[PDB]
Amino acid sequence: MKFSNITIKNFRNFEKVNINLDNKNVIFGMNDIGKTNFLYALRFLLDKEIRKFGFNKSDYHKHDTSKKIEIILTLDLSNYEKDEDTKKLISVVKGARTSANADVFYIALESKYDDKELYGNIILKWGSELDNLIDIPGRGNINAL
Amino acid sequence: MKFSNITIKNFRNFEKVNINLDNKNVIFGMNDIGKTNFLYALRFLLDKEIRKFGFNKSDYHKHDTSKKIEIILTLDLSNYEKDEDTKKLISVVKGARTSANADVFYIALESKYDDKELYGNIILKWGSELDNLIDIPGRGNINAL
Amino acid sequence: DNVFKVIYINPGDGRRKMLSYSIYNYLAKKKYEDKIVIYLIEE
Ligand SMILES: Nc1ncnc2c1ncn2[C@@H]1O[C@H](COP(=O)(O)OP(=O)(O)OP(=O)(O)O)[C@@H](O)[C@H]1O
Ligand SMILES: [Mg+2]
Ligand SMILES: [Mg+2]
Repeated sequence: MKFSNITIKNFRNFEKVNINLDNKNVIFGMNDIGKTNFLYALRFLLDKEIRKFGFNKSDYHKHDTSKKIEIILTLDLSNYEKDEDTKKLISVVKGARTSANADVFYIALESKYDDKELYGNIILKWGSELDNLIDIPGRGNINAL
Repeated sequence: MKFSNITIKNFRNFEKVNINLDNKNVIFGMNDIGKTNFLYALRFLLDKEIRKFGFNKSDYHKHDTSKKIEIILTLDLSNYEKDEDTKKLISVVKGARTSANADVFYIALESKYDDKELYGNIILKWGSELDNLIDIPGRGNINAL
Repeated sequence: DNVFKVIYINPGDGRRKMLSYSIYNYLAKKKYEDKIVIYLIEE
């Protein structure tokens, strides 16, 4: 199992960025450049302690709410026969993989604002094709990621 | 239109409690017996910001943690085309209700301890009959309630 | 306390610490002309 790519759209100071990754990643740069905002896009995608609070007005790019937030993470599953983490992924996502030898996987986040509630809902999706993402099933406060 | 009944089946102080209710109701009593766990039973049912943190081990009766927390609220919708709040309920519930019983509503809460991740998940259901309660549909962190 | 004034410094981010340095140096230049100023900077 290997991280391959992340693509961040309209989240804080990132308008449209695309970053290839690995298992071990080191982020560096200047001050007020977005190293903490890069790590909080992974916190909103994968950590459930931040995702339950939703998005405010200040999490949007230049504070306007007419653009949606979309964060997509790509995983490579080409070593299923040797690694146990790949089976830990596949045993939860047992219905959404399309081809018989699908080596890619996509976990995505979309967010559209509500002006009357003033709330940004977070909807998560997963799958093997980029145009055929289904919603993650869940019951109560727990989903399957 | 009118609240009829609450049934706290398992909570912190309550072993089997069934209280008839009304609109505009006042709860009193001695010190250190209940009556803010009565108000926490209504915040865990209807307030989202208390509901989003789940249940701990200390929210079960006598730390027994093998029973199911169940909080059921009964609403009386007998008056039709006189109050706007009945139409506000029926325009969101859709058809979980039945035309044989077009008068009573049940909003229920169930919770079982996971005992591996040590977390009590809150699953909310609504229905016109007390048996065959279906789940409340939700998209992200937003419920239909 | 009529002689020595002690300024103790202990700290998005990054620019707020430099802005706090500008606030502390502006207050030391303005309000403390008549005092001996000792800075105590922690990391
Ligand atoms: N919603 C937003 N829209 C546009 N820009 C934003 C938004 N939120 C934050 N920023 C920008 O991001 C900056 C903060 O970036 P961040 O805290 O991630 O930097 P950093 O690289 O981690 O800094 P340091 O290493 O110095 O701690 C702000 O000063 C602002 O310029
Ligand atoms: Mg930072
Ligand atoms: Mg009290």
